[PDB]
Amino acid sequence: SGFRKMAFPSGKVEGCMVQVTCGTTTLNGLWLDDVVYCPRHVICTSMLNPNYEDIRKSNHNFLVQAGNVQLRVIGHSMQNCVLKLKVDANPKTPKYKFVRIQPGQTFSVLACYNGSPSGVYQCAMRPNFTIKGSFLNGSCGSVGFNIDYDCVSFCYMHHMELPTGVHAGTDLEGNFYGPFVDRQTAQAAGTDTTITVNVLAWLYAAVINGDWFLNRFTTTLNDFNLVAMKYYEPLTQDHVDILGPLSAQTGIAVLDMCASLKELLQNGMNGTILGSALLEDEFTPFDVVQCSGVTF
Amino acid sequence: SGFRKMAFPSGKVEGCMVQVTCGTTTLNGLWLDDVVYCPRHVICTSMLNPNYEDIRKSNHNFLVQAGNVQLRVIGHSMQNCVLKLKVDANPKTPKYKFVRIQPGQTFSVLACYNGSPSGVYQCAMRPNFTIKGSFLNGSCGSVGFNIDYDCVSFCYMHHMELPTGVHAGTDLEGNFYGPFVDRQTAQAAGTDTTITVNVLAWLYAAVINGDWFLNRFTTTLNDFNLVAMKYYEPLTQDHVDILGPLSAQTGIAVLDMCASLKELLQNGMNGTILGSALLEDEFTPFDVVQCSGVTF
Ligand SMILES: O=C1CN(CCOc2cc(Cl)cc(-c3cc(-c4c[nH]c(=O)[nH]c4=O)cn(-c4cccnc4)c3=O)c2)CCN1
Ligand SMILES: O=C1CN(CCOc2cc(Cl)cc(-c3cc(-c4c[nH]c(=O)[nH]c4=O)cn(-c4cccnc4)c3=O)c2)CCN1
Repeated sequence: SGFRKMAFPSGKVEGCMVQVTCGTTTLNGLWLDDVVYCPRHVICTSMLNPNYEDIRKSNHNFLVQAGNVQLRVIGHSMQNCVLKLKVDANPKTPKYKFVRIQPGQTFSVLACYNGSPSGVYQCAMRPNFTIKGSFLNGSCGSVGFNIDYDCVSFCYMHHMELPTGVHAGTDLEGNFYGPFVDRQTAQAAGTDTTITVNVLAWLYAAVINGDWFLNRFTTTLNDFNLVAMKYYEPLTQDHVDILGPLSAQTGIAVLDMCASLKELLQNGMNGTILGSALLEDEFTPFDVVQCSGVTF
Repeated sequence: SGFRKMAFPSGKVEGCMVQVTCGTTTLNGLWLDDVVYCPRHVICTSMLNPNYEDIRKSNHNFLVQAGNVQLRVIGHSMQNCVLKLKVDANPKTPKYKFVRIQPGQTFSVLACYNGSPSGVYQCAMRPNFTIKGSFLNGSCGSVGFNIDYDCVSFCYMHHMELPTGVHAGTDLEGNFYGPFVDRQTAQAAGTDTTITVNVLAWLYAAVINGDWFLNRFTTTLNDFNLVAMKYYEPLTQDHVDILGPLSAQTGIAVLDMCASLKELLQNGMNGTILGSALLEDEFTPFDVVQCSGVTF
């Protein structure tokens, strides 16, 4: 019983975190096999308008740090906005792949400073391709991940905080989420929306755990999106399908839960669900399927 | 920027989790040096009223499981409600101690099934000595911990879920938090209260991160506890003292923040703080001092 914002165990990722120094700038890097991944803005100084291709550095200009042992850069390259440092092969490398996630998907974040992990928490790729993270200076290079069976699927590396306090970064192959670029120019987070399918999944979690917000109506998929728009991401057929298992375990049809969400949006909560006074949207259907016990 | 429910990295604890089987019952155990700690109710069958001292088992009756390698019990004893299994010495043992925490203190929980970690989350020892955890069957033996410098301070082992859905367990030396006992008899969680000093710490976090709820009044410590009682744990001088650093970093005196909390309790929120629509009370002052960057 209960329901918590739950991160994957961070152990297989702690063994990969390292320090990357270049000049005066130090940030975090990720050590997988003999390659070290980190944000390319680690070669930067001033930054107002860097031409990153601008070839002026040597291998021996990058100091890598794996605890106390110092690593030796033997080759370097740049892939998109990520720097890849070949070094003379981490024994603690797990099974891992790099994946680029869709907005609305969740992951765990291992926040790190000077290559030393500090904490772990959950968050979602918002529909506007920012993440509401928790990051201070020197956190760049912290990564976000999911763990499936025994495989670490890396999906985020932190690069940047925006003026509204949310965060932007890239997949592990260096492609930013959103329209953001790694330079010190004005860039704002776009208008955000609420992740409907995830709110719905969370209502099913509330039901699985034994809880008032239900009602007797239904709605059409179209009529539901009409109301949602007024407050929320349109809900697709594929969303309905994805909510399938949760609907069968609970015997509440997807479109009945939508009618419930409709009412909750129209009348407010009048006073909490799973310990929350607002509609949470950072649990996926997969995340909810914690109520069942999946380990790794 | 940002503020999240943040767990310690769970890596130093994942290396300690094992399986403990006795008869038909399997649960989780903790492997430190050559000793394996687990809930003593693992020797039980029926349970309506066990006399645990009742000596009838052999060493070879306990099957320990460290991944795939099977461990051999060479000695056993019982300390309070925890069983200690001597086995033929975990290479992955960290620096660790056992501490028994005061109510209102927070810790991370590594939820585990069949000795395999499943997830990590934060929670607090409630004033009624329960924890609002997230636990399914087979979670018994999962532990809760804090990490200071490089030392894992274990403070909780899970034993039991109560009918209201909250959870009860022991320190790692087997002493239950609260008046609970490990047998299948009627036992209810007592009336709970809100952890005032932690609400206050969270308001300071809101201020550190740049946020409306402040006002110009003050209050006496006595006058504050008067109002709190009507809604909250009395706030002591020692609490005020503990809030010292946060008050100096922000330039808002403790008793000014209390006046703010007074107003917030009297008038509600009128519509969120740090992404929450209710007054959060599972961050300590220490936890808030994430806004500063402490790693381990
Ligand atoms: O309008 C706007 C205005 N912004 C201007 C600021 O531009 C950038 C661009 C880029 Cl590529 C990176 C950063 C950035 C660098 C560093 C950093 C620098 N040096 C070190 O040695 N260690 C470090 O960690 C840290 N953090 C940061 C701070 C707090 C939380 N999380 C990330 C950055 O955000 C900042 C752009 C967005 N849109
Ligand atoms: O009024 C009341 C009524 N209660 C009656 C129930 O009593 C107990 C007593 C004791 Cl000592 C332990 C449990 C208990 C055992 C097991 C368990 C059993 N066998 C296995 O093989 N694996 C397992 O995990 C699991 N969980 C449990 C379930 C869900 C979440 N987290 C913990 C228990 O809670 C239950 C007492 C409280 N107050």
